[PDB]
Amino acid sequence: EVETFAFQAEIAQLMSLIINTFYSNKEIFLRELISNSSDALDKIRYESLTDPSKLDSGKELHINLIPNKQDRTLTIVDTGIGMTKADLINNLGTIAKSGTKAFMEALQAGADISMIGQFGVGFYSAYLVAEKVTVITKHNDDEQYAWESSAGGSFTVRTDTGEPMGRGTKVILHLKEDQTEYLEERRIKEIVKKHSQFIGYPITLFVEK
Ligand SMILES: CC[C@H](CO)NC(=S)N[C@@H]1C[C@@H]2CC[C@H]1C2
Repeated sequence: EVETFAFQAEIAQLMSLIINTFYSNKEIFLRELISNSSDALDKIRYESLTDPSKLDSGKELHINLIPNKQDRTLTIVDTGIGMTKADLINNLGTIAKSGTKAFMEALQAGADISMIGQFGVGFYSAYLVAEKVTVITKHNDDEQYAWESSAGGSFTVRTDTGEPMGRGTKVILHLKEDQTEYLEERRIKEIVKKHSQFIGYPITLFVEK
C-alpha cells in the first residue's frame, strides 16, 4: 500500500530550482547528507544518555557510504534516530518551509546554492546529482518506512517490506546519467576529506568488489 503526497509549494519550488539550475559544484550534496546523518546520530546518542534502552535497536553509531556502479546508486546509511511516519509526511517538511523560503530569497539576493545547509534544508541538495531519491528509515517509536520522490511535486510513503534496519536512515540516490563520478572511490574520498573531515562518527566507504 503506497500513499502519494504533494510537496509543500515552497519545497517543490526549491527542488525544481535545484534540478534545473546550472550549478557545477554539485559535490556539496554529500557534505549535506553526511551532516544530516551526523545530526541524527547526535540525537539518538543524546537520548540514550537518559534512556540507554533506546540503543537496544543497535549500539553502533556510524555512517556508511555505499556506491553501486551497476545500479548507479550511491547509498548513505546511518544508525541515527531515524524518522517516524509523521516525520516523512508532515513535521519535517513543516520545519523546512521557513528555511526553504529564506533560502530562495537568499538565492535571489545572489547567494550560492552551497549555503543550503545554513537554512536546514540540505537534504534536497541530493537532487543536484540524483534523478530519484529513496529513503528507508526506522525510528524506535514507529515501523520501517520507505520515502521516495523523483521530484515533480510529489513523493510517496509506504511501509518498507525489505531488510529490517534496526534503527537509522538509508538514503539511496539514483544518480543522473552524467553524475556517475560520485560512484568512484577516489572521488568520494576527496569529498569526505574536503567537506566532512570533522564528523564525530566513523564514516566508512564500502569499496566495490
Ligand atoms: C535537511 C532537512 C530537511 C527538513 O525537512 N529534511 C529532512 S530532515 N528530511 C526530509 C523529510 C522527508 C524525508 C527525508 C527528507 C524528505
